[PDB]
Amino acid sequence: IETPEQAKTRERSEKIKLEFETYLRRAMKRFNKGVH
Amino acid sequence: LEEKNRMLQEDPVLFQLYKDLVVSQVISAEEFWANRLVGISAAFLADVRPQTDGCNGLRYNLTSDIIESIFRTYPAVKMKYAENVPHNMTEKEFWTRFFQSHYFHRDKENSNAAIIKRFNHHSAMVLAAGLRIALNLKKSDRYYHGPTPIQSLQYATSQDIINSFQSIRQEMEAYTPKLTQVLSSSAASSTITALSPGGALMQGGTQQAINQMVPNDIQSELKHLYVAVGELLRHFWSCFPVNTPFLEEKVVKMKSNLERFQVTKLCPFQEKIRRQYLSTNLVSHIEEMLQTAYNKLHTWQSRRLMKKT
Repeated sequence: IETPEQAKTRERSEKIKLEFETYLRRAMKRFNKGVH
Repeated sequence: LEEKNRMLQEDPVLFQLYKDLVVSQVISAEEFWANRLVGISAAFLADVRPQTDGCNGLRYNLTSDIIESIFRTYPAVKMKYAENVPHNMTEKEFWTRFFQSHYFHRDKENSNAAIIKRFNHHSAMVLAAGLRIALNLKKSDRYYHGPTPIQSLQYATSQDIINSFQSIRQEMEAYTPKLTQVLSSSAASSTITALSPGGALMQGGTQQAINQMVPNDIQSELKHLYVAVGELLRHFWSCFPVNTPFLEEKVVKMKSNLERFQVTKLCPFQEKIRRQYLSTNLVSHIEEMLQTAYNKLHTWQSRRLMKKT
């Protein structure tokens, strides 16, 4: 069981990674739409 | 086989004793081994915590005692472990799930009801698992003269003793203290001579260091043979008193075992003294005990024969 501070840091890291992944998905979708 | 052998490894002396008894054909292993032959608390979850070390360490330390306690208190955990571990999920995975499951971290009227019901169920499980003369003496004089036998309480003569009683009564009636007459140089010398070392009162003195006369290896072997003899004689006297024919046969077997032990172990040990010419009669005590046992058995045989005459 992680300590609450480490759990919060892990949640922040997961949120940032998910946001960057969504940004990459948006960029890929825009690029594919432009190519089409 | 394996169970019996592990017992010997626990006690090397017993293995040495077993070697001296069964290997030497003195006794059978059958007769050898004939002679040889947790509460539950409610804190089993509250006290048990996930051990977190200094730096990111989950020292679960899954001891069987806690696991058995949980299984006894919670058959549901036992059923899940049996139906899942290790096929559906590994044991560590199951314990991690239990830690992370909402059943463990029970922590709003629904929550209060759930907590109350879980506490009641836990209490019920704990309770269920807990299931599975006035006396009056006659002869007081016996205490006045108890285990002491009749002493030689010799009484005096006729009333002339009173005259002697008068004599002292008149002898000490007119008394004067005396100092010179109390002791004399000759009396003092005689007293010192009696008290002088090696004298009549000073009986005996320094004795011989028997510890050095008996080798330490011989000491240990004597201790082991004493243990063996004591065990054999305890078995012998355990049958006594003899009330059934089976005891007679058991005592005959024990006497045969004692004879074989004397032939096999005692005599070479005896020769070990005789080859070293030890003057200590260490064996004499063992011989006396063995002869006492022989005499007791033979006397009881004579008594039984007389009863059968």
